[PDB]
Amino acid sequence: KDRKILNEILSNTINELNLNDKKANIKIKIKPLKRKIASISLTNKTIYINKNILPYLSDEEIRFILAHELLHLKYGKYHINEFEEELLFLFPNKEAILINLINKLHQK
Amino acid sequence: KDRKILNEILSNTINELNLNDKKANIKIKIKPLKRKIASISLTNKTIYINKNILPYLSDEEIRFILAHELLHLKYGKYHINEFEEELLFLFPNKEAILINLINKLHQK
Amino acid sequence: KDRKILNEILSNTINELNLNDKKANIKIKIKPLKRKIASISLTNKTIYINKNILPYLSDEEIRFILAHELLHLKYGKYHINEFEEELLFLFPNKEAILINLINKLHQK
Amino acid sequence: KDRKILNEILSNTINELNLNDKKANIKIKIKPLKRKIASISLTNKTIYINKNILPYLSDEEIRFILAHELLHLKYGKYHINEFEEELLFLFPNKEAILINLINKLHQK
Ligand code: NA
Ligand code: NA
Ligand code: NA
Ligand code: NA
Ligand SMILES: [Zn+2]
Ligand SMILES: [Zn+2]
Ligand SMILES: [Zn+2]
Ligand SMILES: [Zn+2]
Repeated sequence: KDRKILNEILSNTINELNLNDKKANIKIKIKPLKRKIASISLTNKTIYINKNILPYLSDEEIRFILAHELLHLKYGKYHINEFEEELLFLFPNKEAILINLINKLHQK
Repeated sequence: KDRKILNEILSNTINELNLNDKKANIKIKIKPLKRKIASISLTNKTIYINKNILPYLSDEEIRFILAHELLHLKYGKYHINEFEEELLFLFPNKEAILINLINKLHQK
Repeated sequence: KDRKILNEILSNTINELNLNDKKANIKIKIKPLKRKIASISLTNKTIYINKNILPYLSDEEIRFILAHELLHLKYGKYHINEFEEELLFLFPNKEAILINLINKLHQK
Repeated sequence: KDRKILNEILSNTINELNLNDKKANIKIKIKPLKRKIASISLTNKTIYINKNILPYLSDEEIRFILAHELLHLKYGKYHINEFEEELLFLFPNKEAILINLINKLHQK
């Protein structure tokens, strides 16, 4: 079957969120995943949808899954591993936001 | 202090996601919250930001928090409680999406 | 088929965690669930496992699912709804723990 | 101050869950953490509690945090990275359990 409908979801969701030139050039690819629905690969600059889940997802479900992944991509940052001497990309979460807040209160 | 900057985040994030007329008319209000950063009240048609957290959040943090809440609002649905004889609004999550999939496989 | 093996998991997991007399008297019941694997009903004092998921779960999976639910039951508390004039049971989470911390810093 | 009360929580929580000889020999250490409350290090065989959070946590909070981490440790497994030619430890979650279920339905 065709994945023409999938590249259209990706593109109009990329535009909606207003992704910067670097994060905006991301392709979509159907591949079997061991333990997730979707997965972002920053080295490949692609998002993978689980080959086995996609045939059962509704249009609304796919649109939500993708917009949710890409939102976390949009507000993610790069950090230095130091020990591994490697660049590491970290996605945001409420625990990270709240721990940092309290941490900053304790520097005072 | 002024919350003029907060209503501007809300409005341009509402437009970005393309919220329908009903979900789009949502106001923002600073109020103390017992156990959350933000909280949507569908009867009041307002989103509350924790009075105590907001002074420490960055512009990027607020933009992400709000866009995350509103995304879950956008793809949420109403369901009948039956027992309580009341309307109930349910937000999406990966467990709900995957349980329904398997459930649908078992009707066959 | 028999659910004799299921009541044995429940009982030895209840004992392991050391649940108090009130929370300890909880029965287990196989029932179809709309959007979850397991679900605790405090009025019925029972835990429901999704009829459609259970045939595919391993022994280790069931043991983990149950121990995870019962742990959140063990450290949960009752709170007054005030508006609804009803008792409400709230399960713990990292957001609830961290929001309360910061809230307590702002009373000073 | 003393961390004698912390090693007592760890030990009786290790015994309660019935951790196997390998996972059971785990020490506890107070250290500042960038974005988490607690963190398990399998190479160091230690659990770290955030230096800045711990002074504000209640006895019940600490007991729950630790029992929650150690439960996910207990039902975690090792997997081969293949590409990195390294051993990787993976903690359980409902998405991993449900994705695997559907994946197994598609091998048929
Ligand atoms: Na655009
Ligand atoms: Na618009
Ligand atoms: Na006992
Ligand atoms: Na023991
Ligand atoms: Zn999220
Ligand atoms: Zn979410
Ligand atoms: Zn949990
Ligand atoms: Zn968990």
